[PDB]
Amino acid sequence: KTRSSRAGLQFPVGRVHRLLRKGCYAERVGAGAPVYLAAVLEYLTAEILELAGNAARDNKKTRIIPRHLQLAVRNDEELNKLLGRVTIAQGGVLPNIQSVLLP
Amino acid sequence: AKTRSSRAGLQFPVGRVHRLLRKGCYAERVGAGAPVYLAAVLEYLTAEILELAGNAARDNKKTRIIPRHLQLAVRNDEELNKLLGRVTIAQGGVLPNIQSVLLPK
Amino acid sequence: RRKTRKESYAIYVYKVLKQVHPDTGISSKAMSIMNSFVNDVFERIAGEASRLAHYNKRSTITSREIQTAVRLLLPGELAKHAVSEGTKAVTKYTSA
Amino acid sequence: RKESYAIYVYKVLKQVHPDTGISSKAMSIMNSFVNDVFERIAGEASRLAHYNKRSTITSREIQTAVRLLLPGELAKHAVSEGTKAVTKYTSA
Amino acid sequence: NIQGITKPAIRRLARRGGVKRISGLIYEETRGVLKVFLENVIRDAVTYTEHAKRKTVTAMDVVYALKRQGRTLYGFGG
Amino acid sequence: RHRKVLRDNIQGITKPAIRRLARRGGVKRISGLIYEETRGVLKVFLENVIRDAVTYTEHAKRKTVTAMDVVYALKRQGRTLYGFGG
Amino acid sequence: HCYRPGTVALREIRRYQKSTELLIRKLPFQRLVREIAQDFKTDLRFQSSAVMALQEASEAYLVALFEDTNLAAIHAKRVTIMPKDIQLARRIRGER
Amino acid sequence: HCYRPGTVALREIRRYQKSTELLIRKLPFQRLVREIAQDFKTDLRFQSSAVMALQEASEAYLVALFEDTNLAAIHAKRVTIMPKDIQLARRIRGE
DNA sequence: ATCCATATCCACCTGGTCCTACTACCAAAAGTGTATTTGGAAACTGCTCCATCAAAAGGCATGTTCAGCTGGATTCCAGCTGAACATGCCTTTTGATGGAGCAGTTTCCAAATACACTTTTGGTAGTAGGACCAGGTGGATATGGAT
DNA sequence: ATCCATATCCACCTGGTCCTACTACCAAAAGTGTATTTGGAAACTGCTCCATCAAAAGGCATGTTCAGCTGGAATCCAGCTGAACATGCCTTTTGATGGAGCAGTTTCCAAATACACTTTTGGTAGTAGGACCAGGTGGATATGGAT
Ligand SMILES: [Cl-]
Ligand SMILES: [Cl-]
Ligand SMILES: [Cl-]
Ligand SMILES: [Cl-]
Ligand SMILES: [Mn+2]
Ligand SMILES: [Mn+2]
Ligand SMILES: [Mn+2]
Ligand SMILES: [Mn+2]
Ligand SMILES: [Mn+2]
Ligand SMILES: [Mn+2]
Ligand SMILES: [Mn+2]
Ligand SMILES: [Mn+2]
Ligand SMILES: [Mn+2]
Ligand SMILES: [Mn+2]
Ligand SMILES: [Mn+2]
Ligand SMILES: [Mn+2]
Ligand SMILES: [Mn+2]
Ligand SMILES: [Mn+2]
Ligand SMILES: [Mn+2]
Ligand SMILES: [Mn+2]
Ligand SMILES: [Mn+2]
Ligand SMILES: [Mn+2]
Ligand SMILES: [Mn+2]
Repeated sequence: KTRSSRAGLQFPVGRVHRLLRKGCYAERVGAGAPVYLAAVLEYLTAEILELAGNAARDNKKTRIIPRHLQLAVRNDEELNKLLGRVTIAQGGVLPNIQSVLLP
Repeated sequence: AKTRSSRAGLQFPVGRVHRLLRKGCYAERVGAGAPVYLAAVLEYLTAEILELAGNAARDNKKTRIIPRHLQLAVRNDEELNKLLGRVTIAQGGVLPNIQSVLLPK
Repeated sequence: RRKTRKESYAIYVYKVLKQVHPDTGISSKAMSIMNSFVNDVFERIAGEASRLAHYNKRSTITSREIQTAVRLLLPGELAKHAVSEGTKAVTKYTSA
Repeated sequence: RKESYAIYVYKVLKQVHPDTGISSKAMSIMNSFVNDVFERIAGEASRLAHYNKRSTITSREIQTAVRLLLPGELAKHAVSEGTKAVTKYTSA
Repeated sequence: NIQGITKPAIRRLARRGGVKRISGLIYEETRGVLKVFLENVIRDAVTYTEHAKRKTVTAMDVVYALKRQGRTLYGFGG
Repeated sequence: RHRKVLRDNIQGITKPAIRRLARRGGVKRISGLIYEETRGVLKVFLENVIRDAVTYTEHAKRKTVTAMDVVYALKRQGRTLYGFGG
Repeated sequence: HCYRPGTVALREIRRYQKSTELLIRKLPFQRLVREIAQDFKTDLRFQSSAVMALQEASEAYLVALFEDTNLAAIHAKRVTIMPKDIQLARRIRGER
Repeated sequence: HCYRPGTVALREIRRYQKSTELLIRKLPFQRLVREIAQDFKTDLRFQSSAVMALQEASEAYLVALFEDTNLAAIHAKRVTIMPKDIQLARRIRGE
């Protein structure tokens, strides 16, 4: 029996614990910290994968490519802020022509 | 016997830098050389800053360095301004600079 | 000759993918981007929690530090939803 | 008790401008500057050790970190002072 | 209390910035910008205050909040 | 093991390529000097990044610049990149 | 009279660029931060140096923003800053 | 001959803003990277994905910079980006 | 070129804010000496992938011509904003002072670490085999623009 | 409104590419149980400094009036840049090879840690003593601009 399923999570609690102590963030790491952090990570990936899946469906696709992630995060105010200093390789940009340049 | 600072010929503390590296969890271990190198770099940087700031203090006919002198020193040295480009010195003001657009005539 | 076992987050984000869109795939490059995103958010949260502990003269990263770190880093609703998921998973884990 | 870099900042100040004092707030800015650069170099070195699967922070990691952080002339002068200090330290 | 910033105060800040003429619609704009600034930094500050289980916002809380905003401040500790 | 001398390769960043990049940025009309300016800009951008990259390389006592060196360089520059590692 | 429009202005530019004092009155600012903070947690107190630090950071940020704003106005070949200049600045700085 | 000056440019905007492919030629970019890197340290080889990473980073940076530049031109009541625009954008960015 | 009205600056002075200095006290820090542990440098080498070569095809860069509309120069004036002033309201100041609460100290146990033994798992690997994405051709339909 | 010329687009396919899917091996996580260690929660509380209420004094905010000049609207045209087009080069693509140099494994030893015992130090708090500068004061002189 794993702690992930005990925490009701798909993301790995054990790996998050070890990786947590392998970076030296503090002398000690309580047992709730990796559960909480793995839960937050799983939630964020769920969110981005959801919006990106909508993106792939919008452009009648069957699998998510980096462009779909780009449209997903750039069209969500909050994800766009969280990844405001991030560059998604092969993501492209959003369609946006400043109005004064239009006919 | 002698402080490890004297072994490296330094005014900055070697033992303290070694302890703060020890407790910063920057790694499991730190070699004996790293704290004296870091102390040396720190002492050098403070020496440069205090030098330029001292110049700025004498220029305004002043005995003691106040924050404005530090701000003038940093903002007039390209290198230190770059190093402190995202740092705000309290009570430091700005460099006297009027854009050459709204000047006389 | 016993190549370095490189660990990813790929199989987990794949599980989460089929839970939310069971018919959509993900390209290898988009997966790599997902792993980069997870390791990134991990480093930012764990870094903030570390700074909190050091700021309060503490040597333990509790789930509390993770929580207020999440509140510091994530914007608006994301923070509140993430915090709620963190509290639920912790209570369930301490429930068994 | 509260630790500061103040007395060493003053030692270097008299070493470089013997007749120049320093106001208390300016000294506090100096201590914040030292703590800041300390955390930047130490963090850069920590990441450097992590990227190469190493457990120790040598003076070498500090050096590469300094080359990453300091701009140009500051980087070479500071590298110079540092390696000078470590060599003079190990000769005794 | 956002109206507290008396238009001469804005004008002085702008003079230190190096401006010569100021539009009549600059003052409320500056009010808004200062508002969102103080909202962000103060929010982070009192988050640090809450984590310490205190009721007084320290100078160090403001220093940490500013530091994570990318606006490091010398002159008050840290 | 003789290699040719690399010089003037900034002109390989053609005026067409700079036009394309401007179009993706939504630029409609481009003055004739932009191109050189662009290259100048591009040059410094690369220089900085590449410095840090090879620095990491030199610290690892390697001779090949890895994608991870570029990713660490970019992350330090405050331009985090997803899709090549990390 | 005695002076044409905009020379006392430059006189003030030099006056306040020479000096370091804070330019917003301290109590109205302190009231402002007390109000803004009252909406995150109630019954809060501030160290004097905390309010002072907030004022230093706020006035520094605003002065730099007025520098970039002035640059934006001059770029449109005007000498009077307008809210479009502040917004263009904050947009290029990434604050939008 | 048919379309008036400008509309083909809007077509190219919609086009390159719809896609993700890199827009600088691959081999000229690789040669530029090796020239620049050759001035920092001799005998430096590259993983191919390192040159690809540098290209992705470079083109993202330049595209964002062109967006800010366009904003600056429009702020000056023009539709043509000029060096003064790029310089104002990089200056306000703190570059 | 003349002159008036301020604004500016240099010299000297004086009270108090602010420094340094010097004493003592001392917990914590830093150094020393002794013993055990281990990270990672050296040496060897298996083998991934990087550099380089050739060859050939056409995608796309280059160089030119031509003209459309854009930027930048000029002119004008409506009204916006800066200058100056009188009034008088607040901010500042500083003073005393309850007392909230930050922070120092101590007790002590829930929780974290250490270690050893047992399963479970996640990569890496190869091989099979399908979905699906890219791109080529063709043939409606739209749409920018010339009429 | 008419209609030409060209771009856009939708519907399919089909070649090869790139993803999921099987079995299997398996060091290295990851779990588990035991025993041992301790970080910091709780509880108490002594001292700091934060909030508040008072009381003047004038610095500076507010509101107004009034005039200069700046922004923005309109008009004009040189010429800069976009669109199109012909030419051909040099990038892209495929494929192969030699070997640099990355990265895995073993040996070993220099350097790091662990721990106790000793010596030094920074730093905290009072308490003396002095210079440095902030803010006037005075009167010389430069400055902006209206004659
Ligand atoms: Cl070392
Ligand atoms: Cl915990
Ligand atoms: Cl406006
Ligand atoms: Cl220009
Ligand atoms: Mn239950
Ligand atoms: Mn060269
Ligand atoms: Mn006196
Ligand atoms: Mn070993
Ligand atoms: Mn026009
Ligand atoms: Mn008029
Ligand atoms: Mn109490
Ligand atoms: Mn498995
Ligand atoms: Mn498809
Ligand atoms: Mn297609
Ligand atoms: Mn097929
Ligand atoms: Mn304890
Ligand atoms: Mn004008
Ligand atoms: Mn013409
Ligand atoms: Mn070899
Ligand atoms: Mn001492
Ligand atoms: Mn004075
Ligand atoms: Mn006088
Ligand atoms: Mn005159």
